[PDB]
Amino acid sequence: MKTVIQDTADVYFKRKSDGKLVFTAEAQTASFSQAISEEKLRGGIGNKPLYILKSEKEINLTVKNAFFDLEWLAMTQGETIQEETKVKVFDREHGLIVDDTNKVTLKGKPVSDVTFYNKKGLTYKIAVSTDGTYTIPTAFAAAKDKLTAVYQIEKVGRRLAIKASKFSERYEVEYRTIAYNPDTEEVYSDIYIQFPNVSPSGEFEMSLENGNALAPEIKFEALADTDTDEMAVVIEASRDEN
Amino acid sequence: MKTVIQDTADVYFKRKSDGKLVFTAEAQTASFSQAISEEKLRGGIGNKPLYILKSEKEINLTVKNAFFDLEWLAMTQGETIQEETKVKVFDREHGLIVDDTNKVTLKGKPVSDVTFYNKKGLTYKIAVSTDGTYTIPTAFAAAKDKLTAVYQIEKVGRRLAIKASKFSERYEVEYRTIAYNPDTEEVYSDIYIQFPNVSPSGEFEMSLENGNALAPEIKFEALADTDTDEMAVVIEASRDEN
Amino acid sequence: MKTVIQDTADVYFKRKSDGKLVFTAEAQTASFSQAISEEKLRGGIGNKPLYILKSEKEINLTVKNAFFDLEWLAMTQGETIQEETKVKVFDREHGLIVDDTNKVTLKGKPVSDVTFYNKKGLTYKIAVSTDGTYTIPTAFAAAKDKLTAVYQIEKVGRRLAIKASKFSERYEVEYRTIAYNPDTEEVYSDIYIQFPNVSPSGEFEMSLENGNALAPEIKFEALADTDTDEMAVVIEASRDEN
Amino acid sequence: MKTVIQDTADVYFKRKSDGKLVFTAEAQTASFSQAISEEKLRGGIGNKPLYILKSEKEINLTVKNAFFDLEWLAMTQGETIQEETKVKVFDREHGLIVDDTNKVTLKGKPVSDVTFYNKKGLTYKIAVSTDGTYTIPTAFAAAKDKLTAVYQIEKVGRRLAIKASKFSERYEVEYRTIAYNPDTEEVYSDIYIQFPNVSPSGEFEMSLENGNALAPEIKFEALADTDTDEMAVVIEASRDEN
Amino acid sequence: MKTVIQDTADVYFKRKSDGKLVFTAEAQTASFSQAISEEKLRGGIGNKPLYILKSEKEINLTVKNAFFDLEWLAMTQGETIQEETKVKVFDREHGLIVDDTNKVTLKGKPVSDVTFYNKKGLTYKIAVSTDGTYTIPTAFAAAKDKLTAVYQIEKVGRRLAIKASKFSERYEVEYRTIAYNPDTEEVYSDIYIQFPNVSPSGEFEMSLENGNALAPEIKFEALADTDTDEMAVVIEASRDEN
Amino acid sequence: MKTVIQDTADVYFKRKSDGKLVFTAEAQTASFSQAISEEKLRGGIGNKPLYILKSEKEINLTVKNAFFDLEWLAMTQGETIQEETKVKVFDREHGLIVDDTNKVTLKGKPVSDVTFYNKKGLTYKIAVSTDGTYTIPTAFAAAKDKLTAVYQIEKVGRRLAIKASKFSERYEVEYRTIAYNPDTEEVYSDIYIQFPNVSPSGEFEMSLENGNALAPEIKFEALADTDTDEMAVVIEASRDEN
Amino acid sequence: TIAYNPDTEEVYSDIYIQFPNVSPSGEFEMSLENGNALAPEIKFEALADTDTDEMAVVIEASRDEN
Amino acid sequence: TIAYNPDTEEVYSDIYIQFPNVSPSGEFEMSLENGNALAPEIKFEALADTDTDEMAVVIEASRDEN
Repeated sequence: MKTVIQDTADVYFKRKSDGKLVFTAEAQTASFSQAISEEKLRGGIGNKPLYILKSEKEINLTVKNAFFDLEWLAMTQGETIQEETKVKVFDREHGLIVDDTNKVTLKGKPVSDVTFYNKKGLTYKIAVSTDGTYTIPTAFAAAKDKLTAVYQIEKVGRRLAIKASKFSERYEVEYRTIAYNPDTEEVYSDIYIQFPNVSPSGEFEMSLENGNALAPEIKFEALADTDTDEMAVVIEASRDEN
Repeated sequence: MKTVIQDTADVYFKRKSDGKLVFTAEAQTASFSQAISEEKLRGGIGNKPLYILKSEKEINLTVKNAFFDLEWLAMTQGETIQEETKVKVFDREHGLIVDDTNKVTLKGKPVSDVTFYNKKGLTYKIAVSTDGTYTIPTAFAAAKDKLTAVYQIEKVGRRLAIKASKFSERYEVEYRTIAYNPDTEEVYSDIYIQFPNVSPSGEFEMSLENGNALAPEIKFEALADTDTDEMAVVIEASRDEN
Repeated sequence: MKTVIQDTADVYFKRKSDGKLVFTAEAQTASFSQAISEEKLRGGIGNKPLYILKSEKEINLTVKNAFFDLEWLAMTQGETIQEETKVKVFDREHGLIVDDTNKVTLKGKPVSDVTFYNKKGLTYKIAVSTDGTYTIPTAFAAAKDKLTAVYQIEKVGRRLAIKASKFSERYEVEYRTIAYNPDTEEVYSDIYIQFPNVSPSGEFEMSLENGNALAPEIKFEALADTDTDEMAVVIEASRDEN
Repeated sequence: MKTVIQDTADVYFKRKSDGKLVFTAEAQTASFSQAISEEKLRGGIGNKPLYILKSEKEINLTVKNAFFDLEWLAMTQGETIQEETKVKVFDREHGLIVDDTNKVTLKGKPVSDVTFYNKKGLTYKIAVSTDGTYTIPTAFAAAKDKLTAVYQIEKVGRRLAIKASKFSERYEVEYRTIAYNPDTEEVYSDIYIQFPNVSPSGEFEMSLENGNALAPEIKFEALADTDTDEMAVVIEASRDEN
Repeated sequence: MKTVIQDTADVYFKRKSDGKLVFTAEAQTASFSQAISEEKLRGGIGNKPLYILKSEKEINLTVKNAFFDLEWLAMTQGETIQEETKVKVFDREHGLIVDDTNKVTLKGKPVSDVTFYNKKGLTYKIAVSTDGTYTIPTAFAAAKDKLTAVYQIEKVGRRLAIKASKFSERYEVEYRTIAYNPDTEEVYSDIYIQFPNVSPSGEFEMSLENGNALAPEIKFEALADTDTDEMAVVIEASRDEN
Repeated sequence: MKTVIQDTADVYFKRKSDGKLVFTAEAQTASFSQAISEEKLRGGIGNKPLYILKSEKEINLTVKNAFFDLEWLAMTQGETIQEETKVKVFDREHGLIVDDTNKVTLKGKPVSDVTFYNKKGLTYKIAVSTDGTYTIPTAFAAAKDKLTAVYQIEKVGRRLAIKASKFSERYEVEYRTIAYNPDTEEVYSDIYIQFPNVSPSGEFEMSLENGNALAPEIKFEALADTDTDEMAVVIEASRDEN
Repeated sequence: TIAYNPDTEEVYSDIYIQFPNVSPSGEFEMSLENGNALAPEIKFEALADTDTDEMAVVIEASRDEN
Repeated sequence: TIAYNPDTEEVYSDIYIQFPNVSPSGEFEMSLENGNALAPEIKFEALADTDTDEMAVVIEASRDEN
């Protein structure tokens, strides 16, 4: 039946090896496209077409979300997220006042050499202090000087590694959307588009800009199923025949 | 007569071997274009053009609709829609509360393993249970813990399959529109454009965006009729001579 | 004299073989352009230009109209328009009610097997009956079910055929515009641009969009005259010298 | 001195063969540009540039006017305007009423066959009657039937012919513009950019569109002078020293 | 130190051969850019990047001013401005009334043939009259016929010549701008960017359009110093340490 | 966990050889991107995709700041800032009034020849006066007429040099951003994208335009780590598990 | 084949080239490549006719003389 | 021909190459094609001078020493 589609899709990804299931229900774009190669075989007196050679049917997918998820990076890289891993990150503490006896005391737990910045913009790299007390030179600051310290600390959290020779697995994807009724103006059916053998594409981009909410985007390439030789299945199951 | 056209076309497609007929009366664009290859033959002292070699008269068609219809994808793929087919789709259930004995009861009909999601985005893939009771570990959730279950269910509906080796048949297309009278401002005639041997083009794209009504689009390539060697026929039958 | 041009041109095409004359006076654009090939000879100590080789003067024309005219398509195709030809077109009938005895009666005169559409987009192809009464199965509709019928009818009108091996003949084009007098703001003269040997170009496009008035457009290529070796003649005739 | 230029240039062209002089003072754009070819000679260890090779100094000009002149087309084509020449142009008469005896009387002086157009856009090509009375068939029109006649007439005016193998000769061009004084806001000098030896360029385009005032444009290519080997002489002559 | 730059730069050019110094303090854009060529050397199993080859470090400069200087054109051409040179330019005067005895008296100092223009755009090229009285033919004008005369006069001014085989020598360039303080909102420092060996680029363009103030633009290519192998030097000098 | 990112990233760079640490906390853009090379291996009857070859995983970075830092230019060039260096720059003095005895006295400390500019843009280069008194010729200026002097002075400050055969060395970059909770609208975690082994790209551009604040931009290319073969490490440590 | 008329762009005549005694040449090649449409090719060697001693006859027959 | 100066970018010298006893070679070709400007070409064979036994002399004359 001729129906109206005015919404986006809810997307489900599944991994073929172990069945790891991811889903997104706050998408902003879900699209797929098909392209083939055509050529004309000609001859005779007139240069008139005699045959058409068609081959290389190819299908691509693109999904663009509204929130951020590390699992999307996982699918793109074909890696795994290690939970509760210890990591070493940078930290900044600014506003330390040099005392009368040119001693500065840190309020954090450094792991590497501390670097101090004076108001003019010069650097001084000292090693870690046991009591966290540093004898700053008089040529750097004298008294009532606000200085800044940049040191590495230790943190625990999730971790994902992007290796130089690790690629992606094969997945099974499905979009779901709804189709309305032009006459009655009420939901008529549910439309499911299923791809049974896809490969995540290795090209992605992440761009952080001030005042802009990040919308990550992922791409896939659809391949023919190993036995049924399908590439995609479109289903328009209705809401009264279930 | 010099007339004014200010509307789009109603489109009719007919399959050759079978005779299956599809019509669209809510179109948004119907266009056709012609291209031709030209070359000049030069010579003599002045190096002046002497002859023009012309060949390769090619015609293309494009139709863009306002509603969605699966038969358009059927024409593009050269396949058939199988009514009332059983299919496996995904479903989501929100708000399951883990009870005192750490047990969650499902109100659906899963077919595969049920995957559970806690509020911190962690997964637990339990196999299907008979009664529909699942013992969620204490390390996963506690009393009054909303969870999520993603399971596969069964539905029935129309199914269309896209394969890697099946292509399109040959069709017969016709546009119909109306032409007005500049002097009297009333409908003067009906204009019919008939293509008797076309081939659907395998290139298409379907993009679902939030808040945007989908307008599907299809393309064809026109070929010369095998008997009459016609590529298209334009008719401007009047509304007084019928 | 230095004059002002602020208008389009009335165009007068005319075939050479027979003298068939077509004229348009509601044009929207009339343009012509000239191109030429240049090259430089170099040599000596310094690599200085020593000669400019000029050749291949070419002229093209473009006309864009405000009304639709089948004779323009005839001119592009170099083909004639047959008058009062019998043609077989499509027609649609909506709202046929299935009676108590599942009989549907058509009000038209089908010339091929009718196709019926129910409210759920299902088709039923039945050969044309004598009285125009058809027995719709109860599995299709029972009673008070609006149905749609698509059948072919016969009409009388003009007909133009586009063939795969038919090309255009030669014409003689001429524009005409008026030039104003900057000092006195009155029509000073008439400007005629005459091309005596042109060839219509087969590239054309017809796009029908809802809410948009069609503006057809045609192109020509100008060639040198056989004897006088002219390509175009510009004439400015004053309105006092006649 | 540092001055402000905020105007266009009055342009003067002069033919070298005979001294024929054309000027335009209602110009709209006057520009000239210089291009040159450079390359680097490298070598040794490190692949560092050891030399720069420069050659091919070229200069181009462009002038765009506000009025229309046949003289500019004459410069581009290197032809001559043969004033007061007899020409054969088209004309059209609307409203000829066919009288009772089916006769139409023309009020013009045809030279070729008259073509009649009826209300439905059908043609009738009659030869030239002496008295100017034509017998229109009953199958074409009846009493009180406004018809239209298209015929060729004779006029006199200036004729410019564009040829397939005729090119342009050399010229001498000069711009003129004024410069202001940023301190006193008064004219300080006059800039006279002079090109001793240029060549008109064959590229040309005329486009007539409804409601648009035509602005013709011409392009030149500057060449080195025969003896002094100059290509342009920028002069800034003050108006308090002449 | 982290500062804010929100202005252009005063620009200074100095010639190497003789030390001629030019400066611009009303600039509108001063920019420089660096480009380099990079390649990857790969090999082994896995095709991994094993080395990076980088070379051809190149630097370019661009300056755009707000006033007009002939010295900029001299700099680009590598030539010299010759002060107080006699030149022959065009002049024109409107409204010469032809008297009763068809004599027109010029009020200028012609050097070449005087060309007369009537109100109908026709020319008459008369030689130079000793007294300055010209006998205009009665077939050209009559009593009270305002005419136009175009003739060449003599003036004195600065002359710059552009030749086909002369290029630019080497220069030394410097930009100067100021850098503010984010905290105190006061000027903090002066930024000097010095290029010690540049070559002016021969590409330039000068376009004069009505109502548009001309902004000339010049480009340079920076080259390594012959002994220090420096391409540019950036100096950030404070206003308290001088 | 599905989170919202709406901010930029604080960026930290560290030099590998000596540990010199730079940071920016007023950034405007921090992005990284991944690219990969894919190819399809086909064969057999049907020309079907039989294998996919993937290699050349490449990662790039781009940072765009809001303030100016000479250290960024040093990082791109792989050079060092030699603070407190003596430099020779240009200076300008306006309003020098020529006295009765055509003597002009400077108020600065010239190092090289002083160049004088009169009101008509004429130059006069004189050597350095011991006392600072110059005898301006009466042919240049007479009295109560203001002149301009351009001379070189000496200053002290930082100095970064750019050479033709010095490139950048390897660094270690890290971003930091915060993520929000869609339900509670509170900060949930911190994201630390870490690149262990990058290479600065020697392609920058500085453009100073009037009334436009400058935002410098730097680029990097990430390389695989020598032992772990990682290219980047996305970390999403939380703010309640820490 | 057909020959066109440069002045009027209409088929002027038909051109027939007849060889009355040829011998097929045994050299031939058949190459099957994926994605490539095969175009077979054959060669002949022309010999003089036994009696008339002709080797080939070129005929141009106009479309108005039949 | 002329020879430049890598340092000063100005013309430095004139290079003269002198052959005192040559024989023009009889091989030549002249081809006229539409749209192609003809560039004729000639060849010689250099022979030893009858008394000095020189086949060629290369002279590099400066523009300041003449």
